[PDB]
Parts: sequence; structure tokens; C-alpha cells
Amino acid sequence: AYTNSFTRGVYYPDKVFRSSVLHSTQDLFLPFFSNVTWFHAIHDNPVLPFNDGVYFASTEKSNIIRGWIFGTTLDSKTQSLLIVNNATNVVIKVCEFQFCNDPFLDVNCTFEYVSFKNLREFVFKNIDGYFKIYSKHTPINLVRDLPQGFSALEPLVDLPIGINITRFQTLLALHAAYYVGYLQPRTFLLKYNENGTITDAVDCALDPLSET
Amino acid sequence: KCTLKSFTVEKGIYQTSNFRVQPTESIVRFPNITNLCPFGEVFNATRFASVYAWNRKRISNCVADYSVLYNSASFSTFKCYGVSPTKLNDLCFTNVYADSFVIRGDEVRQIAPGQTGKIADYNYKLPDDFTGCVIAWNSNNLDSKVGGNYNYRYRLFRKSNLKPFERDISTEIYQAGSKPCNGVEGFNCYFPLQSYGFQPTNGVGYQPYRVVVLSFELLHAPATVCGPKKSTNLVKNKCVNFNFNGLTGTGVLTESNKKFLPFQQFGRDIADTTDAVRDPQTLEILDITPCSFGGVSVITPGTNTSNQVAVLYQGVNCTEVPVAWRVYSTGSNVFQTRAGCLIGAEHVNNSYECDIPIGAGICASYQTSQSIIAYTMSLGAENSVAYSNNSIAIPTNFTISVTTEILPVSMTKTSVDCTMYICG
Amino acid sequence: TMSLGAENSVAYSNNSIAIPTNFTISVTTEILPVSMTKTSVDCTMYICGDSTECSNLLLQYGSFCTQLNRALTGIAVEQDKNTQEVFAQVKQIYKTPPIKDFGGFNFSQILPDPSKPSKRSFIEDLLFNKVTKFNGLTVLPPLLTDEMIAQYTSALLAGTITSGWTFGAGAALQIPFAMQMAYRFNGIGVTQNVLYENQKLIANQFNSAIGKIQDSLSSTASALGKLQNVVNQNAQALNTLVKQLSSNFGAISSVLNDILSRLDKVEAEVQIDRLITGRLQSLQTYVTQQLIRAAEIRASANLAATKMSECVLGQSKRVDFCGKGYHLMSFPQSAPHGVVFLHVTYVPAQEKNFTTAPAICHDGKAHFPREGVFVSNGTHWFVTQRNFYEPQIITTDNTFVSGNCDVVIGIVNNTVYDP
Amino acid sequence: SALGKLQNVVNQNAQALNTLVKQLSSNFGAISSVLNDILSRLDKVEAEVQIDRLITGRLQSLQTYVTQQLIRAAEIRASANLAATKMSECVLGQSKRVDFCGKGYHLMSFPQSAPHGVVFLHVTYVPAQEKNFTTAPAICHDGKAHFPR
Ligand SMILES: *[C@@H]1O[C@H](CO)[C@@H](O[C@@H]2O[C@H](CO)[C@@H](O)[C@H](O)[C@H]2NC(C)=O)[C@H](O)[C@H]1NC(C)=O
Ligand SMILES: *[C@@H]1O[C@H](CO)[C@@H](O[C@@H]2O[C@H](CO)[C@@H](O)[C@H](O)[C@H]2NC(C)=O)[C@H](O)[C@H]1NC(C)=O
Ligand SMILES: *[C@@H]1O[C@H](CO)[C@@H](O[C@@H]2O[C@H](CO)[C@@H](O)[C@H](O)[C@H]2NC(C)=O)[C@H](O)[C@H]1NC(C)=O
Ligand SMILES: *[C@@H]1O[C@H](CO)[C@@H](O[C@@H]2O[C@H](CO)[C@@H](O)[C@H](O)[C@H]2NC(C)=O)[C@H](O)[C@H]1NC(C)=O
Ligand SMILES: *[C@@H]1O[C@H](CO)[C@@H](O[C@@H]2O[C@H](CO)[C@@H](O)[C@H](O)[C@H]2NC(C)=O)[C@H](O)[C@H]1NC(C)=O
Ligand SMILES: *[C@@H]1O[C@H](CO)[C@@H](O)[C@H](O)[C@H]1NC(C)=O
Ligand SMILES: *[C@@H]1O[C@H](CO)[C@@H](O)[C@H](O)[C@H]1NC(C)=O
Ligand SMILES: *[C@@H]1O[C@H](CO)[C@@H](O)[C@H](O)[C@H]1NC(C)=O
Ligand SMILES: *[C@@H]1O[C@H](CO)[C@@H](O)[C@H](O)[C@H]1NC(C)=O
Ligand SMILES: *[C@@H]1O[C@H](CO)[C@@H](O)[C@H](O)[C@H]1NC(C)=O
Ligand SMILES: *[C@@H]1O[C@H](CO)[C@@H](O)[C@H](O)[C@H]1NC(C)=O
Ligand SMILES: *[C@@H]1O[C@H](CO)[C@@H](O)[C@H](O)[C@H]1NC(C)=O
Ligand SMILES: *[C@@H]1O[C@H](CO)[C@@H](O)[C@H](O)[C@H]1NC(C)=O
Ligand SMILES: *[C@@H]1O[C@H](CO)[C@@H](O)[C@H](O)[C@H]1NC(C)=O
Ligand SMILES: *[C@@H]1O[C@H](CO)[C@@H](O)[C@H](O)[C@H]1NC(C)=O
Ligand SMILES: *[C@@H]1O[C@H](CO)[C@@H](O)[C@H](O)[C@H]1NC(C)=O
Ligand SMILES: *[C@@H]1O[C@H](CO)[C@@H](O)[C@H](O)[C@H]1NC(C)=O
Repeated sequence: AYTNSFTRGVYYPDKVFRSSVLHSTQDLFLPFFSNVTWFHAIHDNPVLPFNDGVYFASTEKSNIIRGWIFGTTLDSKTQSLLIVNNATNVVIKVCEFQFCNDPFLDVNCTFEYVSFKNLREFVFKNIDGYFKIYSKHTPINLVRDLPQGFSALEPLVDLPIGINITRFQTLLALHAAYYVGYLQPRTFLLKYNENGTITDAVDCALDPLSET
Repeated sequence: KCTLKSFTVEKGIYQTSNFRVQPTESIVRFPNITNLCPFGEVFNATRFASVYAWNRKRISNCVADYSVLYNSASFSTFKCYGVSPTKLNDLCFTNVYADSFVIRGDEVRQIAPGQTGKIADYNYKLPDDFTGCVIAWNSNNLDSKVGGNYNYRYRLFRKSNLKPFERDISTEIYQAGSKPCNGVEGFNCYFPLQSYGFQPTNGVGYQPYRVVVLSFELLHAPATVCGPKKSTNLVKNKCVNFNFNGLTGTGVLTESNKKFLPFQQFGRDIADTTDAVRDPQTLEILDITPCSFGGVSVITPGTNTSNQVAVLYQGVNCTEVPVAWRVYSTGSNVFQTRAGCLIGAEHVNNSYECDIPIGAGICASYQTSQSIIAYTMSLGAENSVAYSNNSIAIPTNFTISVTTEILPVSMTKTSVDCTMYICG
Repeated sequence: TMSLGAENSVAYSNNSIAIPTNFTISVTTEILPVSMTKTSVDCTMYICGDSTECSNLLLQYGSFCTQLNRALTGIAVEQDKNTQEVFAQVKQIYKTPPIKDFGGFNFSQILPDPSKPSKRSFIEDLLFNKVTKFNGLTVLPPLLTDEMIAQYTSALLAGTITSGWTFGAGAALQIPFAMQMAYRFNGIGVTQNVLYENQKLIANQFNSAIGKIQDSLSSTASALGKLQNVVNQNAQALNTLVKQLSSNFGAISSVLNDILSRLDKVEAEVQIDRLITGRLQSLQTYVTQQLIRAAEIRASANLAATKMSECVLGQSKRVDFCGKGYHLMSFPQSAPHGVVFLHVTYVPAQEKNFTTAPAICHDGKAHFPREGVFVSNGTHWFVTQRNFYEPQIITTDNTFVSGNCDVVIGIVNNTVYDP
Repeated sequence: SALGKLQNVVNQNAQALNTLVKQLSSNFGAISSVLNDILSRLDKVEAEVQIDRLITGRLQSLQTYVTQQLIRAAEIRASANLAATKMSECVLGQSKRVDFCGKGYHLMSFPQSAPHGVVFLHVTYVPAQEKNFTTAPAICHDGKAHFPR
């Protein structure tokens, strides 16, 4: 199952303020008007390969999704990234153990850290060996698809974990929709406004006018 | 006089110098952490790991007195790349990593950027622009045990050619056999962990050497590993020298409404140069300018008329150059203009035609009591044609003018024998 | 495949002429650059950023930074000179008369407006509205301010309106404007009674043609393209020179203080020499392209000064030199970095065929026109001036004689009258 | 100071040549400005590194001079074409072109030679001593309009 990304999946590329400038930079970004894989909250939560990095988003009203797992193999042999919001806190850990084996969450792990209408958006990538997370929340009103428009995701964390991620999966509260696409290296044009908000962008490779 | 290589100067306006406001104070601001970095855990641990299994440690959020390591004369090498070794006590970093192991002393060569050989190709590698320090010392007092410390091991071979900072632990036999080796030795089929017999009686290169590689997460981003450094009281709205976390500069530090999101640490200009910082100990967004500067145009009649002189400081206000030359800054009178601050020249309202040009309609001349005067130039005299719908004027006489005009037509023909010029 | 325009066959013969029976005035804009933005750069501050260590090292290159200063100072000074060459030709500030009865012609769009904060015309404000860093770089004022330029375009225009050619050669002489246009018409082979017999039509065409130019200048910025290029190019060259501060040239950083803080001299000075070598080569590149671009403007300034003297101060005979059609008169208007001319020209407008012959025989003698041309309506023979149909009876006044009929190709018989 | 337009061309060439000679004295990062020092001091294997700095520096100084002279010669050539034009139009003729052959109404021009240049003496008529008159564009007599020749 699929739909179209349009111009979703921009994030602040560097820890810097700029304003009133059409600045441009090269990084892993979601390519414009590319397809995305489509899912909804029935039975719908398989393991996925991670590639060079994941754009992930979900449209919810009640937090059906509570977390994610990432790693080589999720196997109780190697320390593997676990992410949860445990209703009181954001929680992050690198467990080997299948203490819960399935994506089901009930209604020695070295590194650890703690802190439809709701569209949650994320970008996950690994560079420096560090796991880098970018985020957004917004109200939405379109039912089937990622809403055609623009919003730049904000950084969260830059975690020293060093994991060979090749696979990942999401985690569900058990006794809404979600979407996936993959980053690629692109040069982007980025529109920093007067208040230093990224307000619009161009995927230069998209078509000959975008190159122009 | 010296600007023109001459003992005599003609009437004009001359460039002579580029003035700059000097820094009034030297600010330092720093990450606020005080806990000393864990160098005892790095350098004085019971064993460093086997060289195929080289250990790694993160250093973060601590104060790094590298003088401690620099004074450790036991270091058979203390080589650094991208930093001169003593500068580590003031330069600072986001994180630093220590890699560590014991090696055969002969093979210490391979612990440098661009190296080749069994370790460099198969079990430890530095990147081509390795930034940081390599430390090694003879450890034959500890890591030799009459050969019986055979725990220290490396690849002879394997076709898995190694990346910089690649960890590996694999014990699989080299599979490249005359037959697929599949757990059984033979031609190319060998176990992947050749060893050092660390005897105290080893030759000085066969002996064990302990190793530390400090590799630096050296970036403009938030520093957390930093040398011991004072943080001063702040100065605002005045020209100062400054340092923030290792970021040097000179400028006016000033208050701002640059609305940094919580992750944004620096403001950048349109040409992407730093123009604001969040103070590391106060978290105010300081907006920043260079300290004030400008050309020093000297205005003079010819020396053959007078030695008396005036100065134009271009672009700057008089209120930002109240310095002290001594006399030619107090000047008895000083006139602000659209071109800059003008000192010593006497302002006058009478609009003569222009003599020495300042700019933006201002000119200067030497005049009566003699002084350099400055005034708004005339455009020429005013006139009013008596136009009326039936009125004509006709000349009743004439005069024949002779008017000179002068044109260049040629310039000196020359040639240069460029081998005789260059090579003599 | 592009078309080179409409295809036309002219109805030529050994005996056919077309003569225009009516005219139109027109007013055509021409725009010229005169003076680009006056820059200056201290190479010592640009290259070395107040590092004394770097500054000492830069002295090994000798007289480079002093000659690059001298070169940009040469360019920067002649921008005032160009602006002096073009506008400051008039030796007095002539001012406009208080009464506007210029025979019905209406200059109120191009004369200065006293309501304005800076004393510009209505049309000069359209021009001014259509036309659109600290690293040891500097930018300098012109000598003449934009308000002073508007005084010279006021003076040139007031002298032209009130006194014709005369204020160029001598002192300005008053003359009624209707007579000034009669003597301009008489300069293009159209007999001056053609103006007086049509003065209200001509004034109505002229006032309407001035009116259309506000609408032209309101319609598009693309008309100002020549001036807008000057602004674009110097801003593009400067931003290229500023971004070059960030380039590595193979040094470990382009922020010079990184080298000076991370490294001691024996390592540092080679890295500093890469940045020096880079920035100095990049600054020679900027200065060299400015010297070439300055000469490109200089030829445009000397062309503008030539049109100012040959057209505004006179009446140019030279085809297409001051507007298409037969040239009558021109008015300057001031603008950002340049000048605008409103050339006024006469265009013949309604063609008619006539039969023609080079000569007439009458008394056994060949007759030729003293001025103008022989023509016939198919029964009668007349003479007319060349540029406007005005048929007159042929007489010994408007003709002169040379020899017997027999030598001329295509002579025709008619009477010639003797009054 | 009338002849500054010629004297400047002499001064600019003197300045350019002196600057071109003086750049022989600059080190360009070699151990000496004088090539015989390196050849008397150093073994060839090291001298070939030092000399490459002097070649690079001296060559960059020479290219700058030649580039500059190409531009300066193009300015003189524009002035020479203009001089040749005033020669044909003002000396061999009489010009209708306002202010081209000197200020006023043009009569005649005489050339005189000068170093690196030419000087013209333009001879021009200039009107003087106005009187006012009343005027009218036409005359009426017998009801006909008469206009002047
Ligand atoms: C990163 O993980 C991947 C698997 O998630 C590793 O590659 C595979 O390793 C298995 C043996 O464990 C091989 O059979 C496969 O052939 C490998 N995959 C491919 C595409 O060849 C990979 O080696 C890991 N790398 C590191 C540095 O940990
Ligand atoms: C010459 O052409 C002009 C138009 O370009 C004619 O002027 C118009 O004449 C008619 C009457 O014939 C008027 O209604 C219009 O208002 C006139 N136009 C203007 C702008 O005033 C003119 O008549 C022609 N001349 C001759 C002799 O035919
Ligand atoms: C000269 O022409 C201008 C327009 O070019 C005339 O200005 C108009 O004047 C009337 C009042 O007479 C106003 O109602 C209009 O609004 C004015 N037009 C504009 C564009 O402002 C002016 O009247 C003419 N003067 C003479 C003496 O002919
Ligand atoms: C050629 O022009 C002449 C003058 O306009 C015309 O001759 C006059 O014609 C009118 C009638 O249209 C007569 O009343 C006059 O007596 C004629 N005058 C003379 C001196 O003969 C002539 O008709 C025109 N011919 C054509 C073919 O148009
Ligand atoms: C022009 O008029 C003359 C008469 O004034 C014509 O001359 C006659 O021409 C014929 C034929 O050549 C001769 O037979 C006569 O002897 C000529 N007479 C005279 C007095 O010369 C002449 O032909 C006319 N030409 C045209 C083209 O009209
Ligand atoms: C996106 O997926 C659809 C199937 O749902 C496919 O038909 C389409 O070709 C894909 N998009 C592009 C741009 O090819
Ligand atoms: C979430 O984890 C924290 C410890 O980090 C714990 O105190 C809290 O009780 C947990 N909440 C739930 C609902 O498990
Ligand atoms: C704990 O993790 C380490 C690696 O981090 C591993 O060596 C060890 O075998 C693990 N122990 C258990 C009980 O899984
Ligand atoms: C900047 O943000 C403020 C609120 O923080 C908003 O009111 C203002 O309109 C914005 N200005 C611009 C130029 O975007
Ligand atoms: C290591 O131990 C010795 C004493 O055995 C001590 O003098 C030295 O300061 C220690 N060095 C570090 C880096 O902790
Ligand atoms: C930094 O430390 C000083 C004392 O050294 C203290 O006064 C100040 O509150 C601290 N600030 C922060 C943000 O830690
Ligand atoms: C220099 O002095 C002489 C007399 O000694 C005088 O004629 C000349 O005008 C003076 N010129 C200047 C520029 O002072
Ligand atoms: C000069 O500085 C003063 C304040 O020191 C300021 O009031 C004034 O407006 C400034 N004038 C100019 C022309 O910069
Ligand atoms: C010059 O003019 C100003 C007003 O513009 C006046 O205050 C001042 O007294 C005048 N000074 C002289 C020397 O005339
Ligand atoms: C002139 O007459 C010829 C007769 O063939 C005709 O072709 C042409 O169009 C006419 N031109 C004008 C200006 O009347
Ligand atoms: C003019 O040309 C016509 C044919 O086009 C011819 O009959 C006639 O003789 C010619 N006349 C002259 C004077 O050339
Ligand atoms: C011509 O007469 C008028 C009368 O008002 C006068 O203004 C003008 O100055 C006189 N011009 C000459 C040249 O006498």
C-alpha cells in the first residue's frame, strides 16, 4: 500500500540561527513527491529495513503507538535501541532482550536515557555513530494521506550509541494511520525567514526547473 | 609624506591609513563544568586490551588538564596532528575518545594517518585527516610475562581490509583456501590471531608498548571536554576582545532579540559568518558586531603653501572616534558629515565652488587667519531667463575664441625578456 | 525558425514618387549608464583579519596590497568624473520661468515639482522608483548628490525650453517657444508655415506623447534593464568576493584564528600561507574584473556626454543619433547610476502616390525646382517640398533653368508661369 | 597643469616600471630576494624548492604588469581614435556637431604636436552684446500671412 510524500520531511540541518536568507546545503532528506508506504491501526506493524535513514509519521488521537525498536537483528545477543514513552516519561535504552518479543506493549542494556488529529512526524538517522532524532507535532484534518503542505522538524537528541541499525519496528499499546519513507543524499535550498524559521524548500534534483 | 615616498605633498585628499577601535577588555566565557577528566582510568588501568580487540572510551562533560599527560616523560611518543600539543590546555571540544591497547614497539609506526602494513590494513586504522594525539610508552615492566602474555594478538591476513576506527573481534579462520577451509587449516587456511610473545628479554621493538589515541570531536558545536579556564565578568555595548568556549574574536558584544530555538547556539550573517552567541553561563543571546574601523583620509593644501592639515575619518561617527593622533582627534573643532567625521577643518556656510572634494556635496579649501575651511559646494551661479511669449534677444556683436584641447595618442613602447627578468 | 519581419515590395518605377500628406510627432526614451558604485578595499584587513602574525607574513609579497589599493582608487575617482562629464556641462543654474504659456506645449511632467522633498520632476520619480560586507570592504558616496543631479537636469531643461541652442554656445537668449519649434522644423526641410498652420494639433500630439511615457514607465521594470544591470553586477561581484573568505585553498580551516589558536608558528605559517595565497589571488581577480567593467562604463559615459552636447544643447542632423525619425529636440531626466533622454522626433505619416519628372520643358528651355520636387495629379503639374505635400503652381520663382530640353532623360512638356 | 592629460601617461608608466623592478626585492617566502645567495648557500636538491618560490612570485608580478598595460593601452587607443576623428572632422573640415570641435560655433581648428599626444587650437565664433526686441511669428498685409526667408 502507498501514497505520495509531496513536500514533507524537512528538518533543521545544523545547530545554527540564520534569517532572511535562501541558504543551501547537502544532507540526507526525503525526496520530494516520492512514494511512502501506507499503514493503519488494525490487526499492521511489520519489521522494516532501516536503509540510510527513516522518515516516519503517524496520525493519532489516543497514543496507540508507544515506541520503537532498532538494530541489526533484535535478537537478545546484541545491545539494540529501544524507545518508549512510558506515559510519565520519554525513555530510551539499548537492550538486547526480547523481554517483550512482539511489537505488543502491555496495557545489561548498556546506554540509557530519560526525559488522527495529532500528526507526529519524525526523522531518524545515524551519523558519527550517533543516533539523531528530529520531530514535529501538528493538528491535521486530511484523512487518507500525509497533508500536502510544509513544516520543518526540530531536533531532539544526538545519542552516543554507535549501533549498526539495519532493521526497525514500531510498538503498540495492547490488551489512526502511519507512514514510512527513506532518506537520500540531496542538495536542498532552504528559506530561513526573518524569525529564522525554515518556511519553504527546493529539492534541487527533482526536475529541470528545480535545478534552475 | 611616507605614504607617498616624498618629502613634499601637493594639494589634495589622500588615503594614508585604516583606523580600528582597539579592544578595551578581554572576555572569556566557558562551559561551567568543574569535574576533572578520567585520565587515571585511561592511563593507569591494570591492562589495555589486545591490539585486534583494541578498547575505546568516551570522554565528556569534564575539565581536561592535558599538562598532566604532557609532563608524563614515560611517553616514548606523544605525537599530535591538527593541534600543537601544549594548545590542548585552552582549545576545547564537544567530546574526546580514547582508543587504547598494548602493541609490539616496532609496529608503533602504524599509529599515524596514511600508514600501511598488517595492523593498518587489518586491525587498527586512523583516518587520513586524523585530528588529535597518539601516545605510546614501553610497558615491558608490566605487559611482558616471560612470553606467557600471548593474549596480545593481531591479523596476519583476512581479505576484510580495515576502515578507520573499525572494531572487530572475529575468530574465524581465513577462508581463502586451496579448498574452502570450513574450520580446518591448510594453504591460506590459517587462524586469524597471530600473537606477540612478550618476554622481558625481547628486543626493544619486540617489547610491549602501551597505547592511547586521543581522537577529538573538535567542532563549533557545544563543547563539553575543556581545559581549565577562568570565566570573566561580562562587558556589553563596548569594543572588546572575547573568547566563548574556544571561539575567539573581537567586537562589540550587545543585547538582542534574535529568537534562537533552544537547539540554536550561534547566529550567522547572510554570508554565513558568526554574528551572535548564546552565553554559556547566562544563556542570553548576545548580538555581535566588529569593532569600528575606517580609512584615514588626510586633507591638505600643498606643503609649499602650508604645513597645516585636516583629517577625514571615513564612514565613522565623531562620537565613536573620541580617541586620545592626540591633537588631530580633539582638533579645536570637529564636524560630522554624510561622508564621515572631519577633524580640524573649519566649517563655513558660504558655498564657494568646490576645491578639494570630501564627498556628498562637501568640499575643503585653504582660506582666511589662514585655515582649512569646509563647506557645501555651489553647482555654479543662479540665472533666470526673461522668457515672455513675444520677447526675443539677438546678439549685436561677437568674439572669436581660440580654445585649447589636449589628447594622449600613444604610450612608451617597451619589452621584457621574461627569462632575464625572472631568472637573472 | 525566427521571422526577420514582414516582407514588402516597394512600387518603384522610372516615374513614380510617394509624398507624405501628413505627419506625427513621437517621443522615444533612451537610457544610458554613467557611474557605478564606488567601492574600496583594504587588502591587509581583508586577507589577515587583524592577525599581526598573518600581517607580517603578507609583507613577503611586497608591493601587492598598495597597488591593489591604488587600482581601486583609480576606478572610484573616475565615477565622480563621469558624472561631471555628463551633467555639469551647463555653466549656470538657469531656473524655469513662472508663466507656462509655451504655445500650448505642456512640460509639467518633466519640469521639477516644488511639492517634492528632493526637487525632481514627476517622471524622474518613476525612474527613481523602478530601479531596485564589513570585512575591510567599504562603499563611498558620489561627490554630486542625487538632489544636485536633479538641479542640473532642471537647469538643462529650463535653458532648452526658454532659449533653444543659444545657451550652449553663448549666453541664454529668450525666444517664444512656438518660434523655437518653427526653427527646429526648418532644420529638417519642412517649411516653417507647416508648424504655424498646425500648432494646436502639434501641441496636442506632443502633450499626448509625453502622457504615454508615464504609462510606459508604469508598465514594466524591464525598460530600465541597462541601469538595473549596473546594480546587479557590482552586488554580484562583491558577494562573490565576500563568500571567497570562507574557501579553504587547502588550509585546515578558512577561519584564520583556528590556525592561530590550534597550531604553533612552525605548523601554522604554512597553513596561513595557503589562505594568503588564496585570498590574494581572489582579490586580484576582483580588481581585474572591476578595471574591465570600469572601461565598459567609461565608453557609456562618453556616449552619454556626446548625446547631451549634440542633442539637448542643439539639434542633431545625424540619422538615428537622437531618436528614430527626423530629430527635433531632446529633454534629459536624471536616474540612479545614469541618464534618460526623451528624444522628440517628426515622422511623416500618410503616403500618397504621384507621377513625377526630373525636369519640365516650356520655352524650349529645361526648368528644374529650386527646392522640392515636380509632381502631377494626372492633369496638372505642381511643385512641393520633399517631406509634406503642399502643391504650388510652377513659376519662374520656384524654378531655375539650364539649357535646351534634349539632354535630360524623361523631361516633360508643361507651361511654367511668369508672374 | 594644463598638460596633466599627457604628463599623467608618463607618470603612470614610470610608476608601473618602478613597481615592476622593485618586486625583484621581495622574498615571496624564499630565504633571500637575491638568487645568487641561494646558489652560493645551498645544495641543488634544496635550492630547487627555494627558487620555485622566487619564480612563482616574480611571474605573478610580471603577469600583473602585462595585464595592466593591456587595459591601459586600450584607454589610450580610445583617445587616439578620438584624436584621429577630431583631426578629420575639425581640421580637414568644419563641424555641425555641437561642442565637438571646441565650445561655441565651430569655424576652424589647427593641430600642434606634443609628447605622447596632440593639441588642437579650436577657433570658434561666440555671440555677444544682446539687445531685446518685440517679435511675432508672421506678418499680415492684404490679409495674406507672410513668413520670413
Ligand atoms: C551490520 O549488520 C549487518 C546485518 O544486519 C551485517 O551484514 C550481514 O552479516 C551476515 C552475518 O552476520 C552476513 O551473512 C550477510 O551477508 C551480511 N549482509 C550483507 C548485505 O552482506 C554487517 O556485517 C554489520 N556490520 C557491522 C560493522 O556490524
Ligand atoms: C493628420 O493626422 C491626424 C491624426 O494623427 C489628424 O488629426 C485628427 O483629425 C480629426 C479630424 O479630421 C480629429 O477628430 C482628431 O481629434 C485629430 N487628432 C488629434 C490628435 O487632434 C489630422 O486631421 C490629419 N491632418 C490632415 C490634414 O488630414
Ligand atoms: C499640463 O498637463 C498636466 C497633466 O500632464 C495637467 O494636469 C492636470 O490638471 C487638472 C486641473 O487642471 C487636474 O484635474 C489633473 O488631475 C491633472 N493631471 C494629473 C496627472 O495630475 C495640467 O492641467 C496641464 N496644464 C496646462 C496649463 O496645460
Ligand atoms: C488636378 O488638380 C487641379 C487643381 O486642384 C484640378 O483643377 C481644378 O479642378 C476644379 C474641379 O475639381 C476646377 O473647378 C478648376 O477650374 C480646376 N483648376 C484649373 C487651374 O484647371 C484638377 O481637376 C485635378 N485633376 C485631377 C484628375 O484630380
Ligand atoms: C514637347 O513639345 C514639343 C513642341 O513644343 C514637341 O516637339 C515636336 O516633336 C515632333 C516629334 O518629334 C516634331 O515633329 C516637331 O517638329 C517638334 N516641334 C518642335 C517645335 O520641336 C515634343 O515632341 C514634345 N514632347 C513630349 C514628350 O511631349
Ligand atoms: C507510487 O506507487 C504507485 C502504486 O500505488 C505506482 O503506481 C506509482 O508508479 C508510484 N509513483 C511513481 C512516481 O512512480
Ligand atoms: C516511567 O519510568 C520512570 C523511571 O524512569 C518511572 O519512575 C515511572 O514510574 C515509569 N512510569 C510508568 C507508567 O511505567
Ligand atoms: C552483556 O552485554 C555484553 C556486551 O555489552 C556482553 O559481552 C555480555 O555477554 C552480555 N551479557 C548477557 C547476560 O547477555
Ligand atoms: C516573528 O514572530 C513573531 C512572534 O514571535 C510574530 O508576531 C511576527 O509577525 C513574526 N515576524 C515576521 C517578520 O515573520
Ligand atoms: C598514574 O599513577 C601514578 C602513581 O603510580 C601517579 O603518580 C600518576 O599521576 C597517575 N597518572 C594518571 C594519568 O592518573
Ligand atoms: C556557573 O557556575 C557559577 C559558579 O562558578 C554559578 O554562580 C552559576 O550559577 C553557574 N551557572 C550555570 C548556568 O551553571
Ligand atoms: C608654491 O610656491 C610658489 C612660489 O614659491 C607659488 O608660485 C605656487 O603657486 C605655490 N604652489 C602651491 C601648490 O603651493
Ligand atoms: C552619531 O552618534 C550619536 C550618538 O553617539 C547619534 O545621536 C547621532 O545620530 C549619530 N549621527 C550620525 C550621522 O551617525
Ligand atoms: C551657518 O548656518 C546655521 C544655520 O543653517 C547657523 O546656525 C550658523 O550660525 C551659521 N554660521 C555661520 C558662520 O554663518
Ligand atoms: C501606388 O500605385 C501603385 C499602382 O500599381 C500601387 O501598387 C501602390 O499600392 C500605390 N501606393 C500608394 C502609396 O498609394
Ligand atoms: C519608363 O518606363 C516605361 C516602362 O516601364 C517606358 O515605357 C518608358 O519609355 C520609360 N521612360 C523613361 C523616361 O525612362
Ligand atoms: C529685456 O527686457 C526685459 C524687460 O522686463 C528685462 O527683464 C531683460 O533683463 C532685458 N534684457 C536685456 C538683454 O536687456
